[PDB]
Order: sequence, then structure tokens, then C-alpha cells
Amino acid sequence: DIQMTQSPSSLSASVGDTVTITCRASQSISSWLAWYQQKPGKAPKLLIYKASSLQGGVPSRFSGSGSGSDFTLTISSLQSEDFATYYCQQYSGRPPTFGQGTKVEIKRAVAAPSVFIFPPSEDQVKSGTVSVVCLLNNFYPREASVKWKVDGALKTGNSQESVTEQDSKDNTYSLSSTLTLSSTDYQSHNVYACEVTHQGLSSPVTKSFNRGEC
Amino acid sequence: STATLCLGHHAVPNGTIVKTITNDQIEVTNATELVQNSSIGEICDSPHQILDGENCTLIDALLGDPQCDGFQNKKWDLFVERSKAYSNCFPYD
Amino acid sequence: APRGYFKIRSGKSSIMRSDAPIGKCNSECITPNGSIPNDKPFQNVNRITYGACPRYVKQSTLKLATGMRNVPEKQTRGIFGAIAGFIENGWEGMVDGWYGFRHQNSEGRGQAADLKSTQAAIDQINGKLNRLIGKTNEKFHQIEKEFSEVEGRIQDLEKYVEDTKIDLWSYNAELLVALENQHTIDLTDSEMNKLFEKTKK
Amino acid sequence: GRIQDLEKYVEDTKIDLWSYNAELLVALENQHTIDLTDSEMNKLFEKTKK
Amino acid sequence: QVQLQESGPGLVKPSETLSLTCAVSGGTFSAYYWGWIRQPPGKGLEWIGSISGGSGSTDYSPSLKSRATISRDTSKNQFSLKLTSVTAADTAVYYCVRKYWGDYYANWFDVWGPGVLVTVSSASTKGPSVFPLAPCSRSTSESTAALGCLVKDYFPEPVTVSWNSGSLTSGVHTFPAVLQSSGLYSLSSVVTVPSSSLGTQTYVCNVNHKPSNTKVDKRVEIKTC
Ligand SMILES: *[C@@H]1O[C@H](CO)[C@@H](O[C@@H]2O[C@H](CO)[C@@H](O[C@@H]3O[C@H](CO)[C@@H](O)[C@H](O)[C@@H]3O)[C@H](O)[C@H]2NC(C)=O)[C@H](O)[C@H]1NC(C)=O
Ligand SMILES: *[C@@H]1O[C@H](CO)[C@@H](O[C@@H]2O[C@H](CO)[C@@H](O[C@@H]3O[C@H](CO)[C@@H](O)[C@H](O)[C@@H]3O)[C@H](O)[C@H]2NC(C)=O)[C@H](O)[C@H]1NC(C)=O
Ligand SMILES: *[C@@H]1O[C@H](CO)[C@@H](O[C@@H]2O[C@H](CO)[C@@H](O)[C@H](O)[C@H]2NC(C)=O)[C@H](O)[C@H]1NC(C)=O
Ligand SMILES: *[C@@H]1O[C@H](CO)[C@@H](O)[C@H](O)[C@H]1NC(C)=O
Repeated sequence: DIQMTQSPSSLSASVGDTVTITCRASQSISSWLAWYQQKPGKAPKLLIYKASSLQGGVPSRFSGSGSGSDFTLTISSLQSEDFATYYCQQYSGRPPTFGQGTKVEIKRAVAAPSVFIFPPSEDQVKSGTVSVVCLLNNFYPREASVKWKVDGALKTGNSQESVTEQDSKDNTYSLSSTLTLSSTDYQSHNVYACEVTHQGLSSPVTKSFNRGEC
Repeated sequence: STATLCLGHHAVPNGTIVKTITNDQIEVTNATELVQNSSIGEICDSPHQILDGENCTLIDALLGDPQCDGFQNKKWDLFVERSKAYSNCFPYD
Repeated sequence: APRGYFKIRSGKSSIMRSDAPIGKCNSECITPNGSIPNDKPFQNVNRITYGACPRYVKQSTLKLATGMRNVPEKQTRGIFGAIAGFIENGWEGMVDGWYGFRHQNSEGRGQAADLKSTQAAIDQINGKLNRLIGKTNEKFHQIEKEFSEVEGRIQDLEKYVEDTKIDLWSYNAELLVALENQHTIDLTDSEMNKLFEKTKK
Repeated sequence: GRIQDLEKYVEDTKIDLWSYNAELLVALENQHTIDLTDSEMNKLFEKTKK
Repeated sequence: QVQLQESGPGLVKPSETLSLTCAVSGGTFSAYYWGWIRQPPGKGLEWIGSISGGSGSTDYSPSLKSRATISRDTSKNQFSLKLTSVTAADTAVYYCVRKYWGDYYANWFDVWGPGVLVTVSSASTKGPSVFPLAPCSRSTSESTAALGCLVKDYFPEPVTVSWNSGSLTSGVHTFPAVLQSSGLYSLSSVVTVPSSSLGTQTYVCNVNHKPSNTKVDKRVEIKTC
């Protein structure tokens, strides 16, 4: 009905930074908008309402302004507690309509990632499927990439990537990419390796265990 | 049909009792406190100057006990005494 | 023989008897039980005080109202037109403001909050806070208020002086509190009446 | 010394108590007058309308 | 003040009825209005409809107006949603929310439900396959080690893992669920534990596949071929 536009569609900045997220409307609605904070993997909480009238439970740093079509949320000071997907919702017209949702992160704490390949457990060998996954503990920009090169061939792209979102500790990622084979297909080769291409450093570290290691 | 406008005021699911003159007990929305009954549990510096005897009474400090005599030519806002302090050099009245 | 002369100044300096350690914090009022904020107007920690210490009383708790008279209305719904809103019957569920308008029209049933009257409400409450919050007297050198030994007559009279003060203040504070509570409750519902009249007029 | 110290206490006690006491007396009457004036305005108002 | 507890089966056969309930705690149910709201993961969310938490007079989003049926109870302090002829796409997370009494007003969704996942049971429901993962030399940082516990072959989602029944929390990262080429769902909840504790303690990963009611305090141990 009445589409809610959210801008900028993506954003980031560091600690103690002011950022602005703008909401647009198809039809200018007179100060009838709501903003929401959604912690990833948690129940989304209400942030503001009615052209950003101040609300208790929401500290003063969160502020906004409403002017018909021109609606902006401002984070006055960026804390780590402020990473989430922010939504602008219109109640002026029915049915209600929602902000698109902006993945906002903190541009801070660029760190060297820690590489963690995962061995096939014995249940795994007995299972008939071998999943060879590799964990990068702490990289801020997602520049880090994953690849798999067994002694025989390149098994990259056959991995199912799972990256954790930004944490309360750090606005960084942790990626574990699941390369599952069959026991028949996995057994055929000998030397197994996790290789890590971090574009932040451009230095690949290959982590290998030979046949016999258990 | 016919419209009806109807006025009223807000309330709270959970309120607190308050002592008045009209009624010794009544329920209102939001209460507060007028009596601070709790301490941090220590003498804290800023903004006044403190000085702790830590074994010497002010008379003992004014006179000179060799142990805990550091208080010589020392100034303060508020001097404090410990109840574990005593004369341990020479008696006096 | 005196080995010289002690230089005497005159100041806010005093003595105090306690067994609480020295620490690092920002707070003025300092008691044997320890440093407290001097923010609220009363405390019941100790007779003995120093600095901008709020007046000592005997009471445990003297709660001060900051809102209008709570009428929890937990009854079986009567399906009444609108909500049958009343000055007497309460209105659970109105987070925005302290006063609101509930309407039953042809279009449906709805509510809208006021800002004008409620702002004046909270405003007058906020003043009442400030006139009773943060205001303080400083006391720099009291007489001793605890007695390890009984010397006699003199000691007896300052025990009298002490009890005199605490009793007077205790009752005095008790009235102050109660008078304001009434005043607030009056002012709140009077503004309700004033808004009520504004509509009807 | 000690004796004088206690009268200084007694003095400050009295002045403080009276000061606050007077402060309230004043304020309570001011309210009362303002109430009484406009109430009589209301009373005359009602007399007319009634 | 006001808290909500969302309840219901996180799995449901295709083209079947969805039955959910959410709880109230504090306040009086008679004194507000309540709605439901739908969100598939990582997309836009949507308002479903609301009811008179006092009277029972209701509304629904036009899209789900025929499909969705919401209800209440004065008696038990509860309220329900009944959704018929569900789609495979309708798989989402749901919420119960507090709405303003006014039919048209602001400050909607002031309070939200904890969030309960609802996955359509495309495939047969099954038990979790708890796969321990031994820390090696090539999975230990100077200050930390990478103990793993994979829940594979589990259908449907989710599966929530406790570590020492939640005794340790520092550097515990639940990696998101994975659709394998198996058409089966899986994930690990990796735990980072200091390298000093290696070969000493036999840690436990505890599986809480709530719909299946499965508890697997399975240990991770080193074995030799
Ligand atoms: C301030 O007053 C206290 C209590 O009167 C003093 O503490 C006690 O002081 C004596 C020394 O004057 C301590 O003797 C020491 O004992 C320890 C073993 O406990 C030993 O390692 C030392 O070689 C020494 O002989 C006594 O133990 C201590 N009481 C305690 C802590 O239980 C304190 O010293 C006074 N401050 C001064 C004079 O600096
Ligand atoms: C903070 O500490 C003070 C002590 O400096 C507490 O005040 C009261 O002080 C007396 C000691 O003077 C406490 O002990 C009692 O002594 C009397 C004789 O004077 C004796 O008959 C009793 O058996 C008892 O041992 C007393 O417990 C203490 N409390 C009260 C309420 O009277 C003061 O209460 C402390 N403040 C707090 C906890 O906020
Ligand atoms: C109830 O009113 C009080 C007024 O005291 C509000 O409390 C604020 O927060 C602290 C702790 O309660 C107090 O020391 C302050 O005096 C208050 N803030 C300021 C600076 O005014 C409280 O917000 C109100 N509670 C609700 C939710 O209605
Ligand atoms: C308010 O809180 C008290 C104490 O927890 C509880 O006994 C009482 O039932 C509550 N009342 C309401 C209306 O929630």
C-alpha cells in the first residue's frame, strides 16, 4: 500500500560517532512513524514513536525528527550496544508498513583472525559423512575468505559457510564453512588443509594434518 | 448514530502507598524516596581533605607519639579517629 | 616545657569517630557508616554528620508522591460504550502523558494523549522535587553526639539538646511530607478538573 | 571550650528551626490568600450563574 | 511490568492449521488490545491483526484476513492465533505484542513477545545427531582451544545447545543453522576455552531439541585410530 523507504540501506562507524538513518514514505504522513531496535537472534524492541517524541527506557542519545516525508533517526554516540537492524514503521495509514531494515555495524577493532580447522570425529567417520569446517575467530571487515585445498584437488565452493554476526565483545565476524563429503569421497585423498585468505592482510596461512593423525 | 466523547486519566498496574493528611494510606502512580538510609560504607575523599589516625587520637597526634607521628605539620578538613587507637608511649590526663 | 607554639586557625575543620576505611569517590556528606549522596533532603544513618549532610530524622521511610491518584480498575468488562471513562474510575494503559482523551465515534473507538496540560502537570511536580531535592544546609562543627563515659550534668544536657532537635525535625519533616503529598494530589486532580471544565465550557 | 561550643549549637539549632518554620508559615498563608481570593471570585461567579 | 511468553509447535505439516498461544504477566488483559506480527529471517516483517483484549472486536491484515484467525481468553489471561491453509513460505518467527487501545493511534508494538520460531514441517520430524568435535593442535590458539559440538541430521529447527548447562559463557558462539545438500539441517555451537585446560577437563555439550524433548550431555573425547 504505502511503501516505507529506509536510507542509507547500509551503514557503519566507530565508537563515539554520530550516525543518521533516514526513512522515506510514498505519501507524506504527518508525524505518524515508529522506530525499532532488533538485536540479531533476539526479540526486536521499540526504539521511538510519533516523530521521535522522547520515551522512557530509551536513553537520551537516541533521537529523531519528523517532517511529513523527511524522517531521520540519529544515534548520537555509537556504543557496541548499538548494533542492530533499525526499522521505521508507519501507523498513519492502514495496513501498517515497515522499514526495510538497515544492518548497522561498528567500524572498529580490526583484528587478526584465529584459524580453527575441525577434525573428523570417529562418530563422523562411522557416520559415512565427513564435514571439514574451519573457524576464523575475530576479523572486523569480513575481508577474510575461506578455501579448501586437499592434496589432490581444490574443494573450495563445496563448503557451506556459517558466519556469526557481530558480538557484544567485538563488531567482528566468526566464519565456519562446512565442507561435507561422503566417507567414500573423503577417504580417496591424503593431505587435508584449511587455507585462509584475509584481504585485510593478504597473507594466507594453510593448516594441514597428514593421514595417520587422528 | 450519536457520538460520545468521554474523558479520563492514566493509571499504573503497580503503584505504591503514600502517607497524607487526608488519608493515612493512598495509592498513587509513581512514588520516590526522601530518606537515604544506605551508605557506600567508606569515607570517600572528593571533594574534602581527609586524614586517618589509624592508631592515634587527635590529642595523641597533637602531642607526639613516636609511632604514628607522621601527622606532624599536617592539615585537614575532617580528622577521623579509629576506636582501636590508644596511648602507647606515656600516660596523660 | 612547650618546645614552641601551635599556630591556631579557624575553619570548617572538626573531628569524627568511626571505623570505616578511607576510599576514593566524589561525595561531600560523611558519616560513621560512610559517605552517602547529599541529594535527597533527609537520611536516618546517624545524628553525627559533616558537611552538606541532609537533616537527621528518626523515621525509616517517608515516601513522597510524584503522580496522581492510582485507581486500578480490574473488573469484569462491561462492554460499555468506549471505556466508560471517569475521573473516579481509572484508565489502565496510557503510557503517553498523564492525561488523555478517549472517544467513541461512528468510525470506531480510539484514544489520543494531550501534551499541554500534562506538561504543566509534570512541570509543577518537577519544581516540587527541586525545592526539596539538592537543597541542603552545611554543618561544620557540631558538639559530640555519642558518649563513651558519663561525666554528668553537662553531658546530660546535650543528650537533651540532641533529642530535642531530632524530635522537632522528625515531626517537622513528617508534616512537610504529608502537606506536599496532599498538595500534589490536589493539583493533579484540580488540573483534571480544569481540563474537564475547559472541555465543558 | 566545651560549654560555649554547645550554646553555639543551641543558637544555630533555634535559628535553623525558626527559619524553616517561618518559611513554611509564609508560603502556606500565601497559598491560602490566593485560594481564598479566587474562591470568592468563584463564589461570586456561582452566585450570578445560580 | 509486562512480559509475554510465546508458546506453540515450531513444526506443522504443509497446508495445515497453525495454533499458537502467548502469555501475559502483569497488567490486566481487559485493559489493552493485542496483535500478532510475522517475520521470516532476514526479510521484512508484517502486522497480522489485532483484537479487543477487552471485548473481542478484531481486525486482520487484508492479506491474511481470511487465512488468519486470532482469539483471546479473559479466563486464562491468554490469547491465540489460528492460521489455516499455511504455505511453505509462511515459515517464520512469530510475536505477541501490546497495541494501543485506539483503533488509529501511534506507539504501536510498545512491548514484544520473546519470539518463537515456526517452521513448516516439509520433511519428517527427527531427532538431533550430536557430533562432538575434539580440539587438536590445528584448532588451538595460543590462549584458546576450539571445542566443537555439531547438531546434524536434525529436523526440524531449531536446536539450542547449553554448555555445562550454561556454566561457561565466555567465547561461546552458536553458529547459525545450515541447510546441507542432504536436505537436512545442522549447526555447531563452538566454545572457546583457554589452551591451558587442554587434555585436563572432559567438557560437555548439552542438546535441547525442545519439540523432540531430547537432552544429550554428550562429551567430546580424543580417540586414536
Ligand atoms: C596500627 O595499629 C595496629 C594495631 O595496634 C598495628 O598492628 C599490629 O602492629 C604490630 C607491630 O607494631 C604487628 O607486629 C607484627 O606482626 C607480624 C605478624 O602478624 C610480623 O610479621 C611483624 O614482624 C610484626 O612483628 C602486629 O601483628 C599488628 N597486628 C595485626 C596486623 O594483627 C599497626 O602496626 C599499627 N601501625 C603502625 C604502628 O604502623
Ligand atoms: C551505623 O553504625 C552505627 C554505630 O556507630 C549504628 O547505630 C547504632 O549504634 C549502637 C552503638 O552505639 C549499636 O549497638 C547497640 O548499642 C547499645 C548501647 O548503645 C546496646 O544496648 C545494643 O545492644 C547494641 O549493641 C546499634 O546496633 C546501632 N543501630 C541502631 C539501629 O540502634 C547505625 O544503626 C548504623 N547505621 C546503619 C546500619 O545504617
Ligand atoms: C517516577 O518519577 C521519578 C522521579 O524521581 C523518576 O525517577 C528518575 O530516576 C531516578 C531513580 O528513580 C531519580 O533519582 C530521579 O529523580 C528521576 N529522574 C529525573 C532526573 O527526573 C522515574 O522516571 C519515574 N518512573 C516512572 C517509570 O514513571
Ligand atoms: C504489584 O506487585 C506486588 C509485589 O510484587 C504484587 O503482590 C501485586 O500483586 C502486584 N500487583 C499487580 C496489579 O501487578
